[PDB]
Amino acid sequence: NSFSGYLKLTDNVYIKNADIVEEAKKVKPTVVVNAANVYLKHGGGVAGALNKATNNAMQVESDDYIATNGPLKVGGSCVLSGHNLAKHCLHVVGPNVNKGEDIQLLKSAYENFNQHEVLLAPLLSAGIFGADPIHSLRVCVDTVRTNVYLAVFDKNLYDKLVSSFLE
Ligand SMILES: CNC(=O)c1cc2c(N[C@H](c3ccc4c(c3)S(=O)(=O)CCC4)C(C)C)ncnc2[nH]1
Repeated sequence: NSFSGYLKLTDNVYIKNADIVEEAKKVKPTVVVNAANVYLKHGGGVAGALNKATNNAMQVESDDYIATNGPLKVGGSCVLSGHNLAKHCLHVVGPNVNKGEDIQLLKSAYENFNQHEVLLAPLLSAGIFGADPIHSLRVCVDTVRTNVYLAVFDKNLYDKLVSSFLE
């Protein structure tokens, strides 16, 4: 968990302008969070990038999990192997507001992080999931009580988030 170059926002929330895939390779954290969907189909975005970095081993493991346990619920999670990226991957489903899912489930989604002492994570429900990224950061700060290192792969969004938080 040798995270470097993060800006500490609160006692337990740190943030960096970085690609989560590159952070996972450098740090090899105990837990990396995936921004998953309920069927664990890692077809693009953050989930697609993490799967590609495991040379599709994450997708094969995920399909086997789904066959045995069924889909996740929005706001839920499951712990699977981290493969070459981390000891474990915590697949968390945040709401996709562009598909009509309830923004209130973003609190339930971040609550899953509290079962792990230290995590490397993306900003849940941001990008094409349609949530307001400044609201996502506020929910993270208000809900996560363990140590979370957020990697946001966009300098423009990183600067807006830091400015909004320090207001
Ligand atoms: C090669 N790496 C990547 O493509 C990559 C993208 C990437 C990344 N993207 C951010 C992001 C955060 C949350 C979600 C999305 C996107 S999504 O559009 O995939 C839908 C799921 C939720 C945006 C906002 C900057 N944050 C952190 N490391 C990264 N790595």
